[PDB]
Amino acid sequence: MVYSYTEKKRIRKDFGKRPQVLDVPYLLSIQLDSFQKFIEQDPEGQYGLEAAFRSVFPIQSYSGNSELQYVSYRLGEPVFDVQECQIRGVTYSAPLRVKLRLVIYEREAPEGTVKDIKEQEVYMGEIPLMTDNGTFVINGTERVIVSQLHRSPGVFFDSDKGKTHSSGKVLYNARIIPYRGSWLDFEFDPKDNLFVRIDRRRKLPATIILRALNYTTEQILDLFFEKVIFEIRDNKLQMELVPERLRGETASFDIEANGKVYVEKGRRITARHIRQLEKDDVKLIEVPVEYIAGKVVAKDYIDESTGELICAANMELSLDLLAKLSQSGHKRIETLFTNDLDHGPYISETLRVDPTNDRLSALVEIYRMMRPGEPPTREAAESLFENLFFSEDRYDLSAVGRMKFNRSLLREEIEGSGILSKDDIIDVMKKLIDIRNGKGEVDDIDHLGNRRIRSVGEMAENQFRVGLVRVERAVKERLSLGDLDTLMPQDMINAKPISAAVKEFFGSSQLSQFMDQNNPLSEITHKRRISALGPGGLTRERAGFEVRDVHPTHYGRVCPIETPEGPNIGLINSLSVYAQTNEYGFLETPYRKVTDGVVTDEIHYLSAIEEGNYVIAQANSNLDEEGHFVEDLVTCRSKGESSLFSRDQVDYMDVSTQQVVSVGASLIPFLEHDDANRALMGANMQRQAVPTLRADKPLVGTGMERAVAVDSGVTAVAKRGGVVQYVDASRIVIKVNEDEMYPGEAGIDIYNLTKYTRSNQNTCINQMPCVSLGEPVERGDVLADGPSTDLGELALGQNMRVAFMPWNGYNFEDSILVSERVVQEDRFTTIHIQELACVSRDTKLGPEEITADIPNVGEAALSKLDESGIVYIGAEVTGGDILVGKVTPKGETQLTPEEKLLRAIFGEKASDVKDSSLRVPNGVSGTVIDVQVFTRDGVEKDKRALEIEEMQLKQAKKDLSEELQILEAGLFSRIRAVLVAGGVEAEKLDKLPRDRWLELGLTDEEKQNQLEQLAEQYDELKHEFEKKLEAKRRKITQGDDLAPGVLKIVKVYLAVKRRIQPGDKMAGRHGNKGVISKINPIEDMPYDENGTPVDIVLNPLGVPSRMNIGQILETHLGMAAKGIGDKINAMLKQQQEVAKLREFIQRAYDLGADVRQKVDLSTFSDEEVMRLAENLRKGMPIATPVFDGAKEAEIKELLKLGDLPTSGQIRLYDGRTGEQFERPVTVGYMYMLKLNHLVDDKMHARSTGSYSLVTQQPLGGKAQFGGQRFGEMEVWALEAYGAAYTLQEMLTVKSDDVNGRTKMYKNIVDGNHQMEPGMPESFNVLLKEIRSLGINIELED
Amino acid sequence: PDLRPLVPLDGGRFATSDLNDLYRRVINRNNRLKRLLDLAAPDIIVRNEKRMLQEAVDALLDNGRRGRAITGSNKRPLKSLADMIKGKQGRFRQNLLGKRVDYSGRSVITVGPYLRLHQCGLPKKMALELFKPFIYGKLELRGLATTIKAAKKMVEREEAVVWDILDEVIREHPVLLNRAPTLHRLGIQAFEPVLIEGKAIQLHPLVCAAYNADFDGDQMAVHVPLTLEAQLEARALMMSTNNILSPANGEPIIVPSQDVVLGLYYMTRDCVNAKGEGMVLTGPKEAERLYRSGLASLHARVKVRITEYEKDANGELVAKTSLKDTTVGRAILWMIVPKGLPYSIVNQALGKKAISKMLNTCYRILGLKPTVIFADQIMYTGFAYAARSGASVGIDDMVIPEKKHEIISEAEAEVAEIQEQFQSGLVTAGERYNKVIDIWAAANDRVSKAMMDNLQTETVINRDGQEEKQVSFNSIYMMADSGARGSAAQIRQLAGMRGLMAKPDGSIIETPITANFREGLNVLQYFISTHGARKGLADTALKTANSGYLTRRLVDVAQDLVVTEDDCGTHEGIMMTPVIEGGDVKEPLR
Amino acid sequence: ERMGHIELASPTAHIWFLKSLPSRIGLLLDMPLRDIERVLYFESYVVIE
Amino acid sequence: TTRVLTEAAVAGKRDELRGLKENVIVGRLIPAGTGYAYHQDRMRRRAAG
Repeated sequence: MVYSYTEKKRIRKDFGKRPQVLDVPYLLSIQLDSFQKFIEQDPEGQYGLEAAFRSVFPIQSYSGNSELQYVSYRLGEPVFDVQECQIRGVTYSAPLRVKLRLVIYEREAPEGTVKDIKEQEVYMGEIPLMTDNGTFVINGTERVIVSQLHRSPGVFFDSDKGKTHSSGKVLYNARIIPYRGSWLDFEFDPKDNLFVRIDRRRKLPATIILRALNYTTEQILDLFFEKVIFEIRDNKLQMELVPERLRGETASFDIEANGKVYVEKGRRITARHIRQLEKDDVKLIEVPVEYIAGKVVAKDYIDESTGELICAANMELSLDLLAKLSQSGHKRIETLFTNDLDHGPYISETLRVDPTNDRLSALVEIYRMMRPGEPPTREAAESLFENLFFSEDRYDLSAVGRMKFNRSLLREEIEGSGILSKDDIIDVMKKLIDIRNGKGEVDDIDHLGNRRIRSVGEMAENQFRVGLVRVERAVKERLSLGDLDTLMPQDMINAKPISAAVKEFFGSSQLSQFMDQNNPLSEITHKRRISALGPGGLTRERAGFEVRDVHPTHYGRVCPIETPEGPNIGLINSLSVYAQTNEYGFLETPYRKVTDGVVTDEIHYLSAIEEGNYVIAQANSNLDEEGHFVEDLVTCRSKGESSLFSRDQVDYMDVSTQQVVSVGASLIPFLEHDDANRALMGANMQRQAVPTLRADKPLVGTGMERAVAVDSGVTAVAKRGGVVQYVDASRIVIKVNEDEMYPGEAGIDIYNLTKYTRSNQNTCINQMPCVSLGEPVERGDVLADGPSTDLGELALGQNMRVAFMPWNGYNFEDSILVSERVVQEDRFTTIHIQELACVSRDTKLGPEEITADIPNVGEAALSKLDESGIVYIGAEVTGGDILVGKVTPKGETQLTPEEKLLRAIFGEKASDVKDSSLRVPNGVSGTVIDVQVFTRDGVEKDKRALEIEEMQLKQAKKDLSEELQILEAGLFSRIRAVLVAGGVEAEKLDKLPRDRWLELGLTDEEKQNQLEQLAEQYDELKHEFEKKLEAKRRKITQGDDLAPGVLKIVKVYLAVKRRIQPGDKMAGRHGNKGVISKINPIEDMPYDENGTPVDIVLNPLGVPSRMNIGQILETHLGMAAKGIGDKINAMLKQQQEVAKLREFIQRAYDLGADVRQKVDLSTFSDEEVMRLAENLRKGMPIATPVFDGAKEAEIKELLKLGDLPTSGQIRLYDGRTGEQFERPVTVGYMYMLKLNHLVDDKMHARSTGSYSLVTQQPLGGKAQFGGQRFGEMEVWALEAYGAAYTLQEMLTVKSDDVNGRTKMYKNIVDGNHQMEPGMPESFNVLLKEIRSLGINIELED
Repeated sequence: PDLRPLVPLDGGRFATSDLNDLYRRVINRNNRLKRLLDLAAPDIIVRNEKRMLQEAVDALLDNGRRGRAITGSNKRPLKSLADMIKGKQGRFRQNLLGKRVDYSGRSVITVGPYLRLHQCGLPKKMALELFKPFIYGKLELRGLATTIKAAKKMVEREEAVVWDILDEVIREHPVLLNRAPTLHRLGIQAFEPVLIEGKAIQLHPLVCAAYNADFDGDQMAVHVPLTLEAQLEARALMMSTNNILSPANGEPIIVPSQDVVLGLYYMTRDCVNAKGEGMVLTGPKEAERLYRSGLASLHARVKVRITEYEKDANGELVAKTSLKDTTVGRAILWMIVPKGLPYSIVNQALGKKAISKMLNTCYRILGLKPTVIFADQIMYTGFAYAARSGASVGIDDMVIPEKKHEIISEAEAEVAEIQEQFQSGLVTAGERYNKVIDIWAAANDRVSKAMMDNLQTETVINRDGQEEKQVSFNSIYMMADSGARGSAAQIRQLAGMRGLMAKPDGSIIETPITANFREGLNVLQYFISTHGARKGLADTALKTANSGYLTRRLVDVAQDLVVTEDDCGTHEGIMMTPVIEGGDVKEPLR
Repeated sequence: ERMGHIELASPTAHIWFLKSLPSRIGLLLDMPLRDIERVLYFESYVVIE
Repeated sequence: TTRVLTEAAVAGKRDELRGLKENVIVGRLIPAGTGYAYHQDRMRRRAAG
């Protein structure tokens, strides 16, 4: 039994066969957790400000015996609030201050300090504080930073083969990507040669790095290569062979294994021969001599007598070499194997290519490649090389990079340094060689286990560290200079650089941007968006065909559907419902553990790596009561290959069908009946919705709408409240019960609604109350309803009656016919708020004042303007009427007898000012909602600016006096209680306080003393109230600061009511959209048998071409709900008994298969019955899961109870000819929504306006009455038509030909219709530009 | 300096950028060097400033070629003189008719149900602004505007007489329209403007196919011809009434495919026999009886007298009375038919290709005006009957064959047998995979056959024979057969088993998708289905640009051609033969 | 429509030539492009005569 | 443009406004369609003078 006091008013019917196990999470933890942990005081330094400090904080002078340290950082409290910052337009940030410590040591003492300055902290800027809704108030405006997805730092063994080779061969390169520092990569040549490349520059020899890494040739050869003994003594030439160690190479001749011949001459080696030569112990066997020649010597040797470099390394053996080396050097020689069948040198080939064999010679080459000039001096090259990769302070990639490194190298250890190591590169090269020879599988860039996301916390920390190191450099400079001083710790500590850097990172960034405020769903999914571009990932939308392809590992991590259809397709994705971030950078997917068939309810989060190991079943499976399965074989995925498996093979279980779906797609019913593309466009355009005046609850639901509305933070919810005392249109106060009440507080919770506020999309946001009065409200219950919301459910759109029938071509392809009733019903009516602002801009000639004394204007225009020049609140305006009368002072003139005479006649103007008043742009009409004025301190004109301050102060005193009154009432009740039984009737206390007769002495020992104590309690409370009101007043009228050029700022907001009309972009929820083409009257449209006409006529041919069965299902459920609502409304009209309606609605609820158990008359009392019915008196709220919705038969019985035909087709009669139609038409009630693409905004045209200074062309894209632009492809089409005169008209009359435009205008006025070409000024500009170069050009005759 | 305006950003600072900063640098460098040149500087120093001056000059000419000079606080380099010449932001840029248009901009597209082809619906909001100079001229001519300022004041006040004179001016004046993306010459057409109180224009539906519009969110531009010769070119060459056939291959561009086709198919049909089967009349009475009572368009075995007109005589037609039986709809449309065309040709199911041939033959024989007005009346009747027909759709329209489950059982049994014989070791992985593919393909084919058999002409109706399997009346079936909307492949995805749709990159999954949207879909099936849609969307988006680039290259390379000669008087040419390769001829010498 | 000029006493070459696909100065003097670029920066000191 | 401009400057050639793009850039009737007859008359006149 569910109470759901806030929801018990109206309960939506669900149809979920599977039972809910895990609830939907807060769905916004990712946005807030990163910020919280970044600003969190952690006991250990692992991230956030702590690690950013401990990175490079200790500052030491250049042998100055001085040091700089800190204790801890303290964040200052915000000066203003969210609403305060919004109104002021300031950025909501947080001050920061850290206690420091400067310690100096005198000379001639090892670490012997003499003084400390660990007594003064310093201040460093403000950190932009993040809101309660995962947002920021930067410059008053609200913006969202989208999380960035990129490849995790680590090593990548990529093939990079195919057609890109252009040689019919495969490639094998390795790439390492540090989180910071240069990029070191190694490419493979088609000549079987590796090459070192850094930062995509000129390649380098593979082995030059090893020589630079103090490695001799013999060391490298003995390490990477295996050497056979080659023990040839007394010219026996007897070779040690292990057939198991190496085999597969045919034997030519003279082959024996332990005496008798085991492998015949000219016969291929066989596994039998290998087996017998391994089983039979084989010693050094005489071989033919040519085997020496092909083999290469391992190490550079010397003769026994003389130490020459005879038989130097990387040299094949020679027969003439052979005898002399045998007689001089030795008899047994280290050599190689070079089993090209399974191996390949690939380095010994490159070894001879290397021109430098000394470490110094190799070290100069890398510096030369880095620096083309300024050759090193045995000091620059080594320092540069060490700082390049072996530097902790300059490479320092990450711990996650080391973890990925070890994981790729199968190392149990996961903790390492940020620097590299020689053995690391050695094993990387060896692994590359093994892979090239064949040892395993290649990596996968698109695999989600190889790519990680980034949150705002990590990037904020990176920005802070970048700003911090720059300042620390100057700090070290100032410590090394003039160190002999005991000044305060502010010698080089500047907050300006760090503050500017953090502001720029927050302010202007590719990832930083405003959110779409039109829809709460749009906001919440915008905060759940994921990208790959920006400072990393992908630099541009180009260079990718499969990167945007759907990897199989996107199963339960991101939505495979929610993505834009623009050129950024496949680059922006939304998280799944239950997706959670990994510890470092990845995503985790919860799953239910399956043990020996039964499924354990415990959840486990898995990555792309773990998921590919175990066995995970599909949610579309039958479960027994005990956790067993109806069928032994169930389809499961192991390594991306779904197939049936026995119940003993499954290892894990899904959570829900929505685990693969994002929030936006989850809200569309019957996804399994609609095309993927259709769902894609529907979800995309759903974000483009706009709320109307009356938000209407959808009748068909998915359940997640309630969670979306509550977690959106757009409405008001109840926190620790017990009962509502007073309700206002914008003010809400709830009295919490003593159970959830802690002492020391009054015990009242006030909430003020948002009323008609402009959004980032210039829309209107308003929060409507829900409860009536005196209603016991529980914690977590919604209190108000914002835009596109209804009773805690996101209600964006209206449920409109529709039909699928071609009506005279008005639904030809994508044209939508609308009802005059809807216009009369005012459905889809939109309200838009526009902002206009003005500034004074004090000049050299003088200040600019707003005194409403505008010359050369009539009093009629001035009628609507107030004394200071503003328009009265609530007034209406059309066209270009003046808003605020501002004037610009003019420089004085001489005596000017004409001007002197005019002033002696007219005066009060003397041409001292110019009309700089503020007026409406043309083609704009509306009314003013409110005005705002901002004046900087130091100027106190304030003609009528006191009114808004007075209103604010009245609001503050009103909502501050209430808690004081409540506490006073409690204290006075206490004092009335204490005078009881003291001989004092309550009548005296009721008449006057009198301080209870000023301690008359009811007890004379405690009554006097308790009365006194409570008297100072009252006095202290009075003082606290006075202090609070004074402080708030100071915070209100303190004034603001503006730009230095600006003097004062005035802002005005206006309301516009836009009504539906032909040309509006109208759409549904199934990837279906249309345009309004006609407002048909009600009478023309067809009507049913009962005379109720349809509302919307829609084309029935769209579905077959686009697979939109979900639309028809929506129609059938619409009839179900409409029949139920009409029946219950009729029952209500009849004024029947409670029991009949109760049993009727219980029947309406308990029906269907086993989905959910809920019964009335046990939880809901009588007094809830009529209100619950009146809630759902116009329809049945029905919820349908994403992939567990109702069935066709089910909706058939639904329609049966509705007294409706199961077919869904109903006869209609023409509204025009009054004739019955054959082929009865299915009708529908569609939860249709209006989009932002409204015709009044697209309304644009021009005849002739101002032109550009350059090229003398008209403005363009509607920028102050612009004009449309022509194109080259258009004139190609025109030339194919070949209307040359039209082309000349375009090029001359409507173009930059200044002398031609006026001529043509005068001709048209005179009706001449003659065209005078002239010659375009753009050509003149081109000619001048060519002549600006040293180029001769001229036009001949 | 005029071509390089100061462009004050804040008003306080002009900040002349990308044009004068290079100039300033070079100027001060040259001044310093020339002043130093008179002071006998050391050779190294003066050579250094000479090198720096040469570098500055080169960057001023071509910054991108050598070195890198950036703007203040922006890593973006400066726009040099070549930069404003070549590239996508030079002067070879939108100066070749890429300039802005004074009289055009951002109109919205709606449906022109009425307002026949030689017209266009120009909302009054569009008017009274574009033709404003014409309004001023007419007002001055009519004596109602003594002064220009008075005319402007009256126009801004929007008087009724202003509307009257606007209507007078617009009456005999053509206008042209242009779809912004067009791949052919026919993207621009001229129409007669008509004022309707609204905000969006009504394009005639038949022309929308040429415009490639689809009535979704779309924008339109309008251009007004001013000179008389411009209007003459508009009415003789830009006019829709002249552009009927395709200039690419020769097919008639104007070809209805929407509700008109299905309405035509429906009006000309017969279940078995409607009310009044045996009635015989003249043919004008057909509508008389259908509208009132006694007859329905589905009536069969109806004879009438048809006076066919045939142009057998040279340039002359003769009448011919005929008494063939037909249906109600054909007799009704016969009045719409002009004289020249015969009746036996239109005595059929009258599908989409049928009406295409109707238009082709009517234009070929009669001419331009008759076929134009005939098409107008045809589309009028098509809308009238489509509204009349109703033509509903419902979950009961499509039928899932019952044998589908048995076919699935047999296919899965065969799959199990293949798996068993594979585990037996006689079959390899590739052979078994190919066999499974073939088995599933055969199952798909038989399912398609079964659903078509369920949907084809299998519908017994009461009659003296009581067994009359005539064409069913499934709306999907009519729209697929007539070809107005839908195809066999699409309906295969709707009633029966979906298919393979298995292509991650190039491979094919062994297990196909066995369902249809009517019965919902599996989570796994829906997940695996989206790959093809994603690939198709990506292909479209990435190939639009490639197609545009190819078209631009083609038009650039093939611009110089023009007809300046009549005859070459040459006997050299090309032998032309039919293409005969493979199984048969792919196209005749026709 | 009016021009302004600068004397530029020091000699100066044109980057458009001797830098495109054909080296105009190189094609005229039969002189390698690399050496031309080197002497264009006062660091090659080619002989005159 | 840059390479083409350098080549044309080196050659010192002319346009003669024969190409349709030349008429487009200049802003005069193209020798095609309606403008074909006018351009033919102009060419005949220029042949005479």
